[PDB]
Amino acid sequence: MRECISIHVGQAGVQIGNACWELYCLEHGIQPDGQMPSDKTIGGGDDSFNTFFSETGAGKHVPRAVFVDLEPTVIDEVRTGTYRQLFHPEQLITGKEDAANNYARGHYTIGKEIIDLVLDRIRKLADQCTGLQGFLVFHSFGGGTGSGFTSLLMERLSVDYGKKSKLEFSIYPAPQVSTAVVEPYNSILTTHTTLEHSDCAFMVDNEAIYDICRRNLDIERPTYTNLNRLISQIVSSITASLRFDGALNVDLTEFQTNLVPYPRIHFPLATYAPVISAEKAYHEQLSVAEITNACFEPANQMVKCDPRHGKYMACCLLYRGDVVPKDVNAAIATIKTKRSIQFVDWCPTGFKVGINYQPPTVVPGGDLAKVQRAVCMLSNTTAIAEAWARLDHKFDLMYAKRAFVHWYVGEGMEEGEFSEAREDMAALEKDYEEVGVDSVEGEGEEEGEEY
Amino acid sequence: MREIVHIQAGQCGNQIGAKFWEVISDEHGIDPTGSYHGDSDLQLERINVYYNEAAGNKYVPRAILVDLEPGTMDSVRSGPFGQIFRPDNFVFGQSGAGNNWAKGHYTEGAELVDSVLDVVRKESESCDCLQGFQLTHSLGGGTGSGMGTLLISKIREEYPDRIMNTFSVVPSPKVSDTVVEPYNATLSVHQLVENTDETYCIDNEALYDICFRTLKLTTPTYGDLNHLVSATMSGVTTCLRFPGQLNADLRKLAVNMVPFPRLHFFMPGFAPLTSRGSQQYRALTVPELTQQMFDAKNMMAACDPRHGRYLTVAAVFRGRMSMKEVDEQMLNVQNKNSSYFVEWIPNNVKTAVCDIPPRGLKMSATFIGNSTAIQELFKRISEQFTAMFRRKAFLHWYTGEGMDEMEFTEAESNMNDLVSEYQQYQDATADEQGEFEEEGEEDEA
Amino acid sequence: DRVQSKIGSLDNITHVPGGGNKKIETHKLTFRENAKAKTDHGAEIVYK
Ligand SMILES: Nc1nc2c(ncn2[C@@H]2O[C@H](COP(=O)(O)OP(=O)(O)OP(=O)(O)O)[C@@H](O)[C@H]2O)c(=O)[nH]1
Ligand SMILES: Nc1nc2c(ncn2[C@@H]2O[C@H](COP(=O)(O)OP(=O)(O)O)[C@@H](O)[C@H]2O)c(=O)[nH]1
Ligand SMILES: [Mg+2]
Repeated sequence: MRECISIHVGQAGVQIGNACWELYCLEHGIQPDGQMPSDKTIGGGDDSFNTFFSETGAGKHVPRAVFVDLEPTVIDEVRTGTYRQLFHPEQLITGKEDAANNYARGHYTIGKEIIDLVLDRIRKLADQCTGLQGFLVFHSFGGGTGSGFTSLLMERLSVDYGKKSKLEFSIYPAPQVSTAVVEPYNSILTTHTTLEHSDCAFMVDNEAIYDICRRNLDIERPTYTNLNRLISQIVSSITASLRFDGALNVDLTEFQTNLVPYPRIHFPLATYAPVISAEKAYHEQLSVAEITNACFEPANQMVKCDPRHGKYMACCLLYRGDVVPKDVNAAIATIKTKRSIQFVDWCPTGFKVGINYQPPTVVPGGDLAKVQRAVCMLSNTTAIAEAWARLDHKFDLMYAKRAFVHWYVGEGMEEGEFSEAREDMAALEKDYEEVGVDSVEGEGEEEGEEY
Repeated sequence: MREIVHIQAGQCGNQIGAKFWEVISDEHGIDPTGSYHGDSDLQLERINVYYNEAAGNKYVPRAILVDLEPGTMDSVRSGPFGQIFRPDNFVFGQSGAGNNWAKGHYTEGAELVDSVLDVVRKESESCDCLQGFQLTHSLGGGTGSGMGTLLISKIREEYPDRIMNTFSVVPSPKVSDTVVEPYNATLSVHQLVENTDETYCIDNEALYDICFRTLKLTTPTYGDLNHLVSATMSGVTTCLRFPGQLNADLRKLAVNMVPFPRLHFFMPGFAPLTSRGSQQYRALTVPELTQQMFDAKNMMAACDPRHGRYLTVAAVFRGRMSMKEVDEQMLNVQNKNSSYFVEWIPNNVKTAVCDIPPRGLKMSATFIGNSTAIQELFKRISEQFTAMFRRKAFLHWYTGEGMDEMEFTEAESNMNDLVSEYQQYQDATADEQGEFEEEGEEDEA
Repeated sequence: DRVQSKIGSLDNITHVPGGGNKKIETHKLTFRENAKAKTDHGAEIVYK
């Protein structure tokens, strides 16, 4: 009766789609072949799966999801894979050659060729829905398709669907790690495009999560397969309301009203607690308040910028499992009390709150263990201006030499657009800086007797 | 014969809706099938107040349910008592509200208010005499907030000479549940001050004190909170449904409790409230009610009314009470708190006393006060507004619905006027005679 | 062009004094006259 569309773009995106849908079947009791475990009727009514899967056939549940990369490998490994009977083959879309870490290939000379093919299958999945809520879109900034084909797709999505929300869900590039040299150019050339077209973006970071995997989770040798399974436990908790009833409910069109004080500042960071082995949960009790304070510790944040380095503007709490609303109100009030947990000096009502009755299930035999209660959190903060400044500095150092430029400009893209993308991010640095000002409107600042 | 319409709107509004419809139905021995089974003949007597008759001993409530999504109402329809309701009266969107009050008042609630007024025309014309509408909504919310404002904007002129009784959960005194709370609330009151006859202010943070202090709960749910405001709603409307020794209905309550046409913001309170243990370690009497009924920490607004002055009070008792023992405790309060009432309104209390107590109680009282203290809420709401509006933050989601950036300031100007009205009456002096200069004159030396 | 923020938080700085609105009581102006003289002399008076 209301519905969501998911989109997986580039090898990050696809591999998270191959992690998230796995969880989504268990979270609904669906099987790896889109069946319920049984033919014969049990229980009565919902079947709360309508917002995620179209029901077909003898009660075969088809996930509401389109997949794109311009290499076929990554989608051929789903087409031949474990979940080969869950996904629909029209919705598994492949290219002939990857954008090869080049935005101009991603966005133009290769990416142009299947944009209408992708959009028509998106049309066909929208015409399948009873009430479209909008789009959740998955990529990285590193990728040439994760940048090029995402940005192209969100331009097209605004033609076809106008005001309908478009929420981004993205592997934000790390502060000292990279897997690629040209990552800072693909990182800007997408952002320059999607700020004027998407409604939010919720960041998460490889190196941050690597740190948490080792420090907290006790995982010495973490994989991407842990990474994306921790990332699926994020977006399961951002979509718990759209899957279950709960004491407080938060729709896909809520989060933008809450988290976005001006359309330029639409880039929160996503955090989740607790993240530990079972072996550590036997020396803990994990109260509501405990886990809510754990979502603020700098060592627990899943974007690596330190939240001491700026000021909160906006927050959303997203609880699951054994949580009651008083316990939360007191967790929030005592974090609010801490003016070390500092908010921008204009923000009064900093928090939004969701509460689901249903706990997260985990995948069997794997690295993630059960808890009695859990919290995701989404927070917009001035402290991330150090990582945007990292994406400044990394662009500026190579672009002063015009290094790697000939790959993008050899796809016919222009030096003019390249410079405007950097200029839009020089405006973005002043956008973060102004929200950082304590609403100054004269020649100094003022105070009472004591703070 | 005398009748009420119920409306529920927004998540909180449909949760206090689903619990009020448990409370009142069980108080009538209405079964969850919608079958009448009341264990007194006096339950069937005024059943038309809250219900309409159907085929074969079935009844449906005169309750109308609104949303911009299916999701909350699905849990009504599946949850307990869900089957008393007429499924025609379920009026819900497939759109969301986004915590955007403009998305309700101007655009996507505007795409459905005509389907709500549809059910108001069907049900309100079951009534011999409609006395009023009873509306459970949000104020700081986006759903309930955004739906009641446009709805009253139409019910207040189809039915201009009926009453309009609102229960509104308000923004919290120390936290937020939603980011945009200051905006939704300031813009809702700008409509509702002009058009409501009664608004209770209901505060979770006040309720959560009670759950810690009087009820002594460890994991207090929303359900627990919802049983106390539905017990409030049942309580204030007890004399509408049963005999009493001192009757009153919504019209009798408003004329004693609203002294000027904007000063209809009320705090409730409820008595008794103890824990499941501590009940046994005090007595229960008229003074034991009163001991808790006036007591500022037990108000369901955390205003600590000893900051301000009561204009007017209403006390609505249930169970066999003795008139001299009630009348004299209402006055004992007034003398021994004489510094906490308005000057130019004496005899401050409207006392109503009804026969039939709650289910699982022998006595209770519902407390309704009017004190200029209530400025505490709306002041934070104004300060948390201009904090946001001095920079025009969040505005682009409201202009994205057509809302003019000027009506934010018409509301701020209205909030300055309204808040200043509590201050112009707080400790305001009376008209009496002045000073006279006089001294002795020489007669002898 | 050296670049600035694309946002502009200063705009409500155009808003007018104020500050606040009213107060106005519902029918009378008691003690606004601030306790100056209102009579002349005084004590014994006349007779013809
Ligand atoms: N967490 C995570 N990141 C991944 C995964 N696969 C790749 N990445 C990230 O994706 C970014 C690079 O993108 P690519 O892997 O080249 O994918 P692509 O978008 O298809 O690239 P093209 O060749 O341009 O199409 C880097 O930040 C990688 O760390 C994955 O499975 N999980
Ligand atoms: N008393 C109580 N408060 C609730 C309940 N559900 C939501 N709330 C509170 O109601 C206020 C309005 O929120 P909500 O009802 O979600 O807003 P809306 O649905 O957009 O109008 C917030 O303070 C919530 O925490 C409930 O069942 N009982
Ligand atoms: Mg690729």
